[PDB]
Amino acid sequence: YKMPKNMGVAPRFDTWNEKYEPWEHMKRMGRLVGTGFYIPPEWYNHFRMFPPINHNFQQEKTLNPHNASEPTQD
Amino acid sequence: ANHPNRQSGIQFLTHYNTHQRFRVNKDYIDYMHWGKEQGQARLPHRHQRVAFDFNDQLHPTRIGYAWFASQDPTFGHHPDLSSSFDPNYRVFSHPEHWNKMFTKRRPGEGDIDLSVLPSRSLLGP
Amino acid sequence: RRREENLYTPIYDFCHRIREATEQRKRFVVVPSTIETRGCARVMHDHGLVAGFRDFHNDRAFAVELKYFQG
Amino acid sequence: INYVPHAQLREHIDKELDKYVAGKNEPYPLNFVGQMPFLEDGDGNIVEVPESLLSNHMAEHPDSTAKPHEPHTSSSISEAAAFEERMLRAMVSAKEEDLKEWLGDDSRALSETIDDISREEEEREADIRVARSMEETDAEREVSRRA
Amino acid sequence: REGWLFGQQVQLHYHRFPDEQLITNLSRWRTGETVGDIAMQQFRNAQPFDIEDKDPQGVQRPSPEVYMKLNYKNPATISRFLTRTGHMYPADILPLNPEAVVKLRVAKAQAIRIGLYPRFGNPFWFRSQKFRPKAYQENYDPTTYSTKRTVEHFAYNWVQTDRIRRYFRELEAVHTSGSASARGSGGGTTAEHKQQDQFYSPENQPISLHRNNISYMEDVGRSVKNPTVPGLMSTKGMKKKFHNLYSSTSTKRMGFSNPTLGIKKV
Amino acid sequence: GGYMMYHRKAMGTMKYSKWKGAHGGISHFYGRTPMVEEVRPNEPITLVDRRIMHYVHHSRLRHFQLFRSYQEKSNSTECKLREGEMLRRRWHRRLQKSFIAFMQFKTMKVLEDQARLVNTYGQAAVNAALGDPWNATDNVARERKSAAVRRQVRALPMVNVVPKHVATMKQIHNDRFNYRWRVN
Amino acid sequence: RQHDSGVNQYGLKPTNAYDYINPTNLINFGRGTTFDNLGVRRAGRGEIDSSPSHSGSPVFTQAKLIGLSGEEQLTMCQSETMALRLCMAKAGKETCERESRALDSCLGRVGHLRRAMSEACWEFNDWFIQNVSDNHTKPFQHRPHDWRHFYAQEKLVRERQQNGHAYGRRPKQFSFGARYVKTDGYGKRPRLPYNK
Amino acid sequence: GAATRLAGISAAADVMRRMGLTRRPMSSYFELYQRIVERSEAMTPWGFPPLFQFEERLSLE
Amino acid sequence: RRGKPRPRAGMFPDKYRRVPMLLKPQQGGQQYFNHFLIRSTNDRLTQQDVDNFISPQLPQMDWRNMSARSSEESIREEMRQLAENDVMQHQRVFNERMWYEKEEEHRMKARSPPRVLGGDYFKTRFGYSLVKNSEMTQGPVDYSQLDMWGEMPRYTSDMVFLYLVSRRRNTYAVAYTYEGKRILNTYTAGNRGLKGGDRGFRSEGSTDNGHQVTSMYLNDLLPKLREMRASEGRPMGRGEKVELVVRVMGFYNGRQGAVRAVQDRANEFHVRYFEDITPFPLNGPKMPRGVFK
RNA sequence: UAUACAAUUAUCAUAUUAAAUUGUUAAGUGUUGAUUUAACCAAUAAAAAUAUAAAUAAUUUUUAUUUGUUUUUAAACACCAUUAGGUA
RNA sequence: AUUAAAAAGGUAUUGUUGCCCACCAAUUUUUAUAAUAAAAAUAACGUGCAGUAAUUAAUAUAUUUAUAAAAAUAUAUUUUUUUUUUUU
Ligand SMILES: [Mg+2]
Ligand SMILES: [Mg+2]
Ligand SMILES: [Mg+2]
Ligand SMILES: [Mg+2]
Ligand SMILES: [Mg+2]
Ligand SMILES: [Mg+2]
Ligand SMILES: [Mg+2]
Ligand SMILES: [Mg+2]
Ligand SMILES: [Mg+2]
Ligand SMILES: [Mg+2]
Ligand SMILES: [Mg+2]
Ligand SMILES: [Mg+2]
Ligand SMILES: [Mg+2]
Ligand SMILES: [Mg+2]
Ligand SMILES: [Mg+2]
Repeated sequence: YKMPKNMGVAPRFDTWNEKYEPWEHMKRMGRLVGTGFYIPPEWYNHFRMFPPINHNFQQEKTLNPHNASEPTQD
Repeated sequence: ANHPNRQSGIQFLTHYNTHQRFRVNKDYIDYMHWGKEQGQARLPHRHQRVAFDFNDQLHPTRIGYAWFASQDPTFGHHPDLSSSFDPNYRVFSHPEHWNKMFTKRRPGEGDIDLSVLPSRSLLGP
Repeated sequence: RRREENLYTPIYDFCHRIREATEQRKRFVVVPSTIETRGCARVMHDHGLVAGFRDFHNDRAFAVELKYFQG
Repeated sequence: INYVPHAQLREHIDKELDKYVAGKNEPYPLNFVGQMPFLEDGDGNIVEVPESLLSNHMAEHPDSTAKPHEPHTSSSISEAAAFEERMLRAMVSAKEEDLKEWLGDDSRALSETIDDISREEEEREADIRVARSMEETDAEREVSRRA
Repeated sequence: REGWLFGQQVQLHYHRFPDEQLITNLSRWRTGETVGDIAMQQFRNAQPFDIEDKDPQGVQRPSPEVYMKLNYKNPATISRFLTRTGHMYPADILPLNPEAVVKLRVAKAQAIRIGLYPRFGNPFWFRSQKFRPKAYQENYDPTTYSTKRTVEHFAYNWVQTDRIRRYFRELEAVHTSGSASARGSGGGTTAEHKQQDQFYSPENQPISLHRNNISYMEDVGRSVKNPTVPGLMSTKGMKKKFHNLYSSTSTKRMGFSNPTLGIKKV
Repeated sequence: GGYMMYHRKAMGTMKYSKWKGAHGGISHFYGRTPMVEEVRPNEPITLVDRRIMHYVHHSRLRHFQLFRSYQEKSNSTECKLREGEMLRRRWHRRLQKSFIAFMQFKTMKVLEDQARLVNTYGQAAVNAALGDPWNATDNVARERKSAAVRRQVRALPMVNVVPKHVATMKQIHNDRFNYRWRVN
Repeated sequence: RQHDSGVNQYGLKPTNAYDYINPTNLINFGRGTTFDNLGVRRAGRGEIDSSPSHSGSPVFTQAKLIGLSGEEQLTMCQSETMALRLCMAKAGKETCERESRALDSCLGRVGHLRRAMSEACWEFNDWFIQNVSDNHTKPFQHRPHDWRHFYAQEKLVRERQQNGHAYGRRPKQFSFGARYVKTDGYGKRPRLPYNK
Repeated sequence: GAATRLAGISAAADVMRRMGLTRRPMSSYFELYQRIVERSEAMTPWGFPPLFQFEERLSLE
Repeated sequence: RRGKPRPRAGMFPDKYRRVPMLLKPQQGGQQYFNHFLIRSTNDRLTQQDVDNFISPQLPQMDWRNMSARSSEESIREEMRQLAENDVMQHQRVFNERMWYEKEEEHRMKARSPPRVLGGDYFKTRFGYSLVKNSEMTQGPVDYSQLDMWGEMPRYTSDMVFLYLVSRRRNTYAVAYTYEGKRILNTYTAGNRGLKGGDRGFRSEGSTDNGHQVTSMYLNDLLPKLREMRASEGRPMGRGEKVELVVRVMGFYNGRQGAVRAVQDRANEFHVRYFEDITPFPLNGPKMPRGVFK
């Protein structure tokens, strides 16, 4: 049984985005700082009061090409 | 699901009578020629969708401009008023409509029904 | 389609529609319109689990609007 | 629609069998396949053959005496618009005489070159590595089997 | 994530924004090099062709009237949809509206059993060439699956550039040597240039820099084709050996040697 | 025994064997003739043939014929082969479009370059380099140049190549045009 | 930092549980491998495992594309050589260097043309690797069983036509002379399989 | 929906200058400018595959 | 070296690798350079003599021609001129081909109110909108573009039909009178020697056995033709050719060579029609089972 | 010894809302013979093309009906045995 | 002055000097005893070399065949390795 060469290291083509999505780091860093035991990085000091946009969702979870996901990149 | 003929998955957001898309005996899908504009071939066609995205347009209201007289005189054709829009529109699918299975799949062979595509022949008019 | 299979309720399927349309991050779902279904809708909109809902006195369906927060 | 009734049958059949009777003063009607078919006289003998078929008709049954059948001619405008039709058709056969083929001038000097380059390809070919399997006999096929 | 066409990860373009030509060329622009400039005008916003089949499987072919004649009694109009042998074209070679395929296979069938079409071959093959879009190698259609034509026109235009290069290299060459009148003790070339560069060298006027030259030219006539008499050793009766000829040592580290290479055919 | 015409043993030559059908003029092949070429005067038939053969080969007809006319294959293996063929075709097309979509960019860069040449030497100069008759003067020079272009543009007939047929031992494919191993 | 995020000190950085159990995969593939050559699972060029991939099957025909070195290959000058051959074959009394000059002029250009095409094609190999190739990550599309799901869809159809019964069944092949050798009462043409 | 790119570059040079990013002042502006000008000649220059654009498990050479 | 093949030449370090570039080739003759330079300059001056732009032009002397352009005749003109050339040119550079065709048409052409119908009139004509778009030629239509037998052979009571059949392991040739009478027997690649107990099967059905066979058959075909025609009273004395229809079974290798061996007989045999009859298997009786299936 | 499957996607044998069934075409004789095959042996060799619409959805067919085994070689190919035949 | 760089499988696991397959003896154990019961443990002897794309690719059904793995044919098929005409 022959496969395409690099399938061992093949990335998850649906979920590989999640890790890097801004909201994630907002939440995590949110409850990390909350402890009192972490010094907030300054980006968090900033986006604290300008949290990112709500309804932009990737094309992986929403399966539509026609959905214009981005207010910016449109 | 790795079984062939089960590949279309579980979709609840369809309009069919089963939530399991692969038992539905109505519309067999076509993996090779389909899904240019809908993304994957499994997913429902644009005009048949029962769930809607945030920044995407939803279904046009069908007519079958006179009535905008009170509006801005300039205002053009409202993007959601469509002359011809059909929720029931049969999209050509080879495994249904052109079915080559009982043949050797040579050039002319396979059984075709013509009742799907609207006739481009001159014979009608 | 056959015997051993579950017998579905327009509650079962109501829920799985909402679930799946929440997973694909859609803003609207079309959903079966019976009594306890739009009952459930009103209750959810009370508790603020759903952005809003409407019944158009369409017979089959009515439509719910989903809410998202922090991505 | 003119329906053939039972009373009118043979009259009509015969009016039809005489459609091409091998002479008339007027232009002849074509086929459903759009051909000018053989003009037979009374009783259905093959008397007049149109030009495209004459070679074969004569080659198959030589003793058959048949004529080339020319259509009756009808003249549009003058011999002037027909001579201008002659100029346009000659210009068509000219643009086609230009586009068709060159072939240089003389044949044998062309054929020489073709056969030569075919030969050159033949012996640039014979130097290609064959497959192991095509090359060897069954002696060492068997040898490698045992081994 | 894939584009539909060839599966690209990006949407194709050449340029996108209004300023990029300006911003890229900026010191040129302040300089005023760019004033009459036609390269920053012509191609500034130029984008790729649409290389796409509006009809992947033609519902457009044939155009309407053709259908009328797709019956059994139109040998010509049957023939414009077959090969020179009479067979149909595979669906993805010459795509046809399914109507046309039905009517066509039916047509050819009827036509044959009535004797109005041959059981093999295309009797209208030449006549039918008008109706076929014969695409001249000289014109370019942006949509082709022909990779040859593309590279052909690439070649053509590049060579058309090279012509210009060469014309203007040899031209000013002939104005280096052709400007020599008062150049003998003239200012046009430095005294030190008289010193160093007035000697024959690889860049100046080499003899030949290459082996296998033409020496000894003469006007003598040609000889007869094949003046030589075939040798006394027969090359014909000798069998050509390839694989087993010399002895080799396998660099195979571990595992059974791949059977497809050694043993598989026959 | 009775064989078809594309069969191996079809036209036999032996003491018993005799050829079937009216064999000349109007013949057994009467309406069964796949191609007809009237030979133009002063034209070698080697061009005629190599055009016919190139035709059949590039449209994969001689492929098909060779294939089916030698040995039997069940409808499953035949399907497997035609569909594999067609799918590899699909793949390679989707490659060609990529190549081409790049090459049209390459050509664009070339044409763009040619424009830059234009505004270095002026348009007319560029034109001169391109074979423009500005020394044309009278019509006779134009006619010499156009007689040049005439003698160029008129096409010599193509000798186009047809790959030979490789006869292997037990003939797994009689479609064999190269020595590469195939998957049957 | 000084280098890639998906490659640490000892090799590829092992994210899924397959790499913690099978950590050969972290550092090895093929013969062409170097330590900087991990995380780029494609190796250099002209090199073992340099080949770019398109829907998973690698691209080994590149030269064949630009029509350098192909059996179908692009041919620059034909009219030339045919003209000169014509002359050579006609007669031996007059000799033509008038043609040979036209021709070798032609070839003299052909050289730089070819270097150009080769160059552009290497640029294509690079562009392709950046913006198209998946680096052997996605399942093959080019063999019929990879499309099995598609075929299934049509088997399903032929079954529901048969009252939802015979899956993957086909009409029994008959005989060459099937119709015309059979007496009345027996099926002269092959039926639907459910209609046996 | 494609704005003009000048404000963007003057901004992105401004940030690197006002942030202390470089020891010698010009380097910020020069590098940012240069890197753009080289990419200007590339086929489909301003689009990028999503996976290779940035840090991810597998990368470009 | 030892029991192995010698490397290709380029696999070795350069033969002349230790000899400096100035030496290969030597540039000698440096003595003559100066001489040939002075020579060429003196020459130039002579070529200047054989034949024998700073004529000061004042701008104020031109004024009349300037006032000529301020009159709106000339500007009506420039406007007309410039509005003609604003039409979106597709040319972009001087192109040789297009020039050629253009002036070709100038040689071909040097050799060469009623009420406007409203939209309503065309609203009532259904036909017209189908005339505008139609493929079908309107006017008297050429008949040779209809008839079935238009492009097809045309035979003669005297023609010889030469059958060249190329098979996989064999090739053979025959001839027939138009009435189907066999002329000479069928010369075969295994009939002529050429085949068995020899070099191999691989080359058995090859190109040059087809050639051998055809060139051997024609050679013998001539005299018996002159005989069969001597019998009926057709002398065919001299300056005669045999009209030939070459029918070819094929797609095998023996085909190519075969027809070539006919082409060289062009001084004797005149080929009117080249038409191949090669059987195509739509479906039919089982072929013999091969190895795999 | 007792002590908590799944119910959103699971490959070997308990099917189920379906439009089919029926079409009489083709092919055949000139003559002295190495065809096919990696290789043997028996020994006339050519051939069998046409159909869409339409049939309504579900609720008591599960002892019913249904899933490539088929008369006629005086018709072949093919296949199996080896010159005798079997089968097709 | 003629050619060569880039696509590939492992039932093994420092890996083909790798592993495995059936018959062919003893024994051990349960039973629903069919040439000579069946099934399971098993480490002799003897025949081979069936399998790992594996020396006529394999897998499933079907029919036949048989020292033993298995082999022939008819279908489907890739848990086998790919080679690619958008009217020429
Ligand atoms: Mg395997
Ligand atoms: Mg691997
Ligand atoms: Mg018999
Ligand atoms: Mg590798
Ligand atoms: Mg069950
Ligand atoms: Mg017991
Ligand atoms: Mg036992
Ligand atoms: Mg085996
Ligand atoms: Mg074995
Ligand atoms: Mg095996
Ligand atoms: Mg098996
Ligand atoms: Mg079995
Ligand atoms: Mg056995
Ligand atoms: Mg078995
Ligand atoms: Mg088998």
